Amino acid sequence: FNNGPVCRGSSVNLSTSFISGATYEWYADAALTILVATSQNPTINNITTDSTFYLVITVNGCTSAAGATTVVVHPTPTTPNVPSNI
Amino acid sequence: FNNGPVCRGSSVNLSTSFISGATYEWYADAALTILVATSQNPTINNITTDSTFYLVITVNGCTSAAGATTVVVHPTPTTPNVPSNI
Repeated sequence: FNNGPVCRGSSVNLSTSFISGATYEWYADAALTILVATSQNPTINNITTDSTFYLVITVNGCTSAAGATTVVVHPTPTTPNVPSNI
Repeated sequence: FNNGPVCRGSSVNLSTSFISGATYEWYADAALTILVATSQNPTINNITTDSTFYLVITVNGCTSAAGATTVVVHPTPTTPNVPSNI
């Protein structure tokens, strides 16, 4: 689970349930090659574009299929309307 | 894992996963000669240049190969543009 829409440049508090006997590993890559965190509820910083995360749980030596979420970054609001030169 | 880019002169909150039965040792030297901390999540102060840290875990008397991270210090921002003498 993500922390809702993320304003561009901000942070994500990712979260999972607690599994006894588990080691948690988080990956940026779907191929599980790029590791971003090793904790139950990591914080990922500077998210500017939509990006996904993969979660692998190792329990008593065996590994689960990666779970996953999607972090959606709100749109950049409209440039405001200001009068012509004075 | 480091705490992101570190503004020159500031601090780093280093972190690792938790290992039952482990003693944690952190080293500044790659040769594991200079010891900076003995804790799971130490704070290292006054980092001014890019510098690396090595992590050794001792479990039930046996020692792991050191893991490692890199602390990258942001650039010093540009000196601002101010008008000529008035």
